[PDB]
Amino acid sequence: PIFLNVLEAIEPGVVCAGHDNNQPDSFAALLSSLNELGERQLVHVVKWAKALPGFRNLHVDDQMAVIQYSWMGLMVFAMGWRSFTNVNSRMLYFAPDLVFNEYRMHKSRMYSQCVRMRHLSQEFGWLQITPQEFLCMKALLLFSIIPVDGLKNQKFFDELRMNYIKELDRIIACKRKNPTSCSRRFYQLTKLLDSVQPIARELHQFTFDLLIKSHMVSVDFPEMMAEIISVQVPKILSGKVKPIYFH
Ligand SMILES: C[C@](O)(COc1ccc(Cl)c(F)c1)C(=O)Nc1ccc(C#N)c(C(F)(F)F)c1
Repeated sequence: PIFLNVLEAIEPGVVCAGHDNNQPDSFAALLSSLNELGERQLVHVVKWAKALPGFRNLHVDDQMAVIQYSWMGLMVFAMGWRSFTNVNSRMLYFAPDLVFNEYRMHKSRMYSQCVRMRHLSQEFGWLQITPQEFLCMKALLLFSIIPVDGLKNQKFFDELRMNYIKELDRIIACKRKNPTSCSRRFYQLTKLLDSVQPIARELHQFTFDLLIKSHMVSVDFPEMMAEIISVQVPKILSGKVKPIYFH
């Protein structure tokens, strides 16, 4: 199980937001903590991504672009999983020190998105997603959004994405001699992975609007995040960069 050994081995550990939970909730503080948390997780997403099998094959510019585009979705997916395993989807486990109840979902002004992620969290349970299916599905997510104009080395990207799909097939076939059983599972999983995109889109849109009026709501946007939101996110919202759906 070389491939899964690698995925387990590089899976980021716990990342805290540094939020002050002794302070009454507020939009400004919850959002600054979400911004800071997002940035902290990005540090790990980059280290994770670069240690992924075959990733280094991608052109240097493609590696960075793909990480930045996939950044939101990857966080959404892992957060839903953490929410499921830690609190049985009762709340959204953004981080040990940043857990959202409905009140916080409402106060963050990201209520519709949070509810959608809570449903995703429940999906992990309802579909009985295994830790290994999760790990492989997450790696696949990193290769699920590309520019219409194409990457520097599109062929390398396609090969890599195809190999990751092949690994998902193997994890699914492992202990399923019934083809019909494998097919239904692949259907369920690709359906779950597609559901992540629309959620990341609503968060992208929300964050973009927020950045534009950040000075009007007292939100502190970190350096790297502001740059990525103003350079990369606009490409997604305008349709120049699109997610790869299965269905
Ligand atoms: C608003 C924000 O602070 C920043 O989100 C962005 C992150 C990346 C990009 Cl490309 C963006 F446009 C916004 C945020 O959503 N942070 C955030 C931090 C951690 C997690 C986790 N886990 C999440 C997520 F994915 F659950 F929604 C979100």
